[PDB]
Amino acid sequence: PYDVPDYA
Amino acid sequence: DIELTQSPSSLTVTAGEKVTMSCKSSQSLLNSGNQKNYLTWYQQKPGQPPKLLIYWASTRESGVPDRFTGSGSGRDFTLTISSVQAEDLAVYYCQNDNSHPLTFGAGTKLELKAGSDYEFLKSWTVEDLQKRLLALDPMMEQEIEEIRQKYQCKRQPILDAIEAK
Amino acid sequence: EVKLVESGGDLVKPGGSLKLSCAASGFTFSSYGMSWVRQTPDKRLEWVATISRGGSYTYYPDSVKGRFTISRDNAKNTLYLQMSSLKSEDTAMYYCARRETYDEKGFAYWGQGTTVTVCSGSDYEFLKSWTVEDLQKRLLALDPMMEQEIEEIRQKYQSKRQPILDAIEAK
Repeated sequence: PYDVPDYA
Repeated sequence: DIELTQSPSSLTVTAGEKVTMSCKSSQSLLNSGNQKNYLTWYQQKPGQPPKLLIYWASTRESGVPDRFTGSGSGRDFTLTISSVQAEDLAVYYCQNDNSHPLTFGAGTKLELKAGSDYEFLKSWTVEDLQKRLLALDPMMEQEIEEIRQKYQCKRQPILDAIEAK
Repeated sequence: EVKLVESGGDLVKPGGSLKLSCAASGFTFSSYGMSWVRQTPDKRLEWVATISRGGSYTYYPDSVKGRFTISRDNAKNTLYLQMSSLKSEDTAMYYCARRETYDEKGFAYWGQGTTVTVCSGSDYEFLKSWTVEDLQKRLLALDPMMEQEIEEIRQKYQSKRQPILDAIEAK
C-alpha cells in the first residue's frame, strides 16, 4: 500500500 | 558511472596457497547513511548463478568459511583466501551496490595449476569425487548448447537467401 | 526455501522483441523489490533492471533505457522483463534476482538463468545473387564446423573428468 524506492 | 577494476584477471594456484584479489572502485562505495561500504563479493562456479560471498565489504555470508576475508574501504578492496581449496576454484566478482547504475567488476578467475589435481583432491572421499564428476555434465551440456545456438544463427541468412528464390 | 525460475529465452533476430518471466516462491513476493541481471558471453555481469516491491519505481542502466521494461504481478508472484529493439549485444544469460529491500546486502537469491540469443550476421541481401548450388555448399559447410566445435567441448571435459576419475580409482 506504501511503496519503497530502491536503496541505490 | 562507477567502474570496478578487478586484478589480476586470472590466477593459477596450487593447493594450500594464499590468494589475494583486488577490487578497485573509481568512486567511494561509502554509504551516506550508515557509512558501510556497499561492496559485495560473489563467487561463481560454471553453469551456476553467482553466489553471494561477502557483503558490506567484510561480512561473510552464511556457509562461508573463515578462509575468506574481505577487507579495505572506500575505493580499494581485497578478497583474501588464506588457504585455497578445490571448492574455492571459481570466478570472483565485486559489485558496487551503493548507487545506480549498479555495476560489477570483470572478475578474477582462480584456476588450479596443471597437474596439481591430486593434491587438491587428496582429502576428497569417493562420494565427494563422484559429485564433482557429475557436476561436469551440466557445464558441458550448457557449453554445447551455445554452439547449437551459434550455428542456428549462422544458418538463418543462408536459409533466408535460399527461400528467397 | 527461496526459489526463482526464469523462462522465456529464445533465439531472435535483431530488432525483435521478447518477454521474460520469473516465478518466485518461498518468501513474500510483494515485500521485495526485484532485479534482472545478465551475463554476456565474455562472462561479464551487467545489471539491467530493478523494480520496487510495489512496482511504482523502476530503474535501468542507459544501455537498455527505452527498450527494456520491468514489471511485476504481485498477485501471481511473477516478475517480467519485456525486451524491445533487441541488438546482437543483448545476447546473454538473463538472471532473475531478489532485491534485498531489508538487508541491503546485494544479490543473495538468483534463478537458474534463461538464455537470450540475438543473432549476429543476419542480413542476407548479398547472398541473394548466389546460385542455389553455392548457397547449399555454404550451408552444408557449417555442419563439419559445428560438429568439430562440439567435439572440442567433449575433449575438454574428457580432460577434466580424468583427474577426478584417477582419484576415484585410487580410492
